[PDB]
Amino acid sequence: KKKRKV
Amino acid sequence: LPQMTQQLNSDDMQEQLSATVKFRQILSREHRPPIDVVIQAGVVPRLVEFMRENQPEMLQLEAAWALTNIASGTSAQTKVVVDADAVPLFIQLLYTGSVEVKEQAIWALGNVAGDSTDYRDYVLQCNAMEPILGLFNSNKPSLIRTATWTLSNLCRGKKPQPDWSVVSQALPTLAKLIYSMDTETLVDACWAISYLSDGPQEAIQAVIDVRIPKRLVELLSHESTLVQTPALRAVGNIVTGNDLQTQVVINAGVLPALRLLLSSPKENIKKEACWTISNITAGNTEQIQAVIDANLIPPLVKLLEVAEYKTKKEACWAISNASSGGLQRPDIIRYLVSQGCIKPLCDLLEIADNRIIEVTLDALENIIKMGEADKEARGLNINENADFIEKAGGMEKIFNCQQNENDKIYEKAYKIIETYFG
Amino acid sequence: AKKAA
Repeated sequence: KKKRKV
Repeated sequence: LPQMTQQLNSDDMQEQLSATVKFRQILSREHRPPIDVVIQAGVVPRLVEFMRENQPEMLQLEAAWALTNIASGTSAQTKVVVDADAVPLFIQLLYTGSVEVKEQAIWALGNVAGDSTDYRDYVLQCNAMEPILGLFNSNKPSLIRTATWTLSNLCRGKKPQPDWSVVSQALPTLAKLIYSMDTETLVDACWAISYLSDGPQEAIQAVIDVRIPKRLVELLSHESTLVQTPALRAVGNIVTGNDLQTQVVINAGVLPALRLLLSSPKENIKKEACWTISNITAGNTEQIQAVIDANLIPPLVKLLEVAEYKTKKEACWAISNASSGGLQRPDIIRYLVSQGCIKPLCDLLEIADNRIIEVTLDALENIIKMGEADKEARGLNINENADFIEKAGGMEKIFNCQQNENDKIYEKAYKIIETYFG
Repeated sequence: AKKAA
């Protein structure tokens, strides 16, 4: 999976 | 804005940091990040420079941040960053950078290694594992939580599987990670262990030697099914190996733990619990008795008759494999029959698919052979089990399997009817 | 009779 830095 | 791009390419240090910050800000919105627009400005390679050795640490952190989010898009978008040679630089930042910087780098690497088995392997071949294992010697939970997730992507993949000589090295660390208080970390460490367990006997032995299984079992009784799911998947993968490797897990008290999982409200959990149990009843006579003594047969029979198909399917195997050890211990069969598996077994023939019909007919057949061997000894006129199967309506259904297109089945069916119902 | 996946 992938994750975005918010 | 074009103004931003101009700045980013300025020789003026200050104007560059201002631009990297602005660029990173619009990729960190809460909404739809304009990834393509940014890529189109042609700034990616320019941001990759800012992660070099001599660059100010602030400029490195910022740049990596923007780049990590660009890498959180599609495979097409992640390729732009990988084609710019960002990977080798992210890795050197794991060594030299501050903690904030490392945090960003391991995150970026997480997205790249998560795109494809190719990138997963590329990151591994750039020797990222060495510095990554070193991140765990820190006290900061956040950093350790991201490193655990990233590690998970590196181990994941069973189509082309990851280089075993490399990933196998993370076992000792994982071993500790499964005692963490942090749920997110804990969860990902288990998934990682389960990925390393979906392999050959060599892999199963490694997990066993680093003494993971006993803990893995204690984790089956955690209250979050987020921990229960990956923990069960690894435990199940272990009992896939030979008898000795499977005894290590029986000895860790896994059977009593499985008795509970059968009541799990989560359907896929009931399934895999049956799956695991079935690979243990596929072992020696003693292991089959262990299962019987744990008192797993009764609940198994209940699911065999009322669970969803994908679960009954597994219950069937478990019970069927058990019937095998009936040649050696005639009582196993007696026990099974006394618990009422015949009726639920016969009824399954009516809705099962070809492969499950074979497993059911083998079980019914083993059950029948014993009841026949008893007609002899005890000197009975009839075959007790045979009469049981006629009652449940099993006989009629077995008879219908003679019209099944599959040779293995219809042949098996005629033999049963001939041999036991003439 | 050992099943893997």
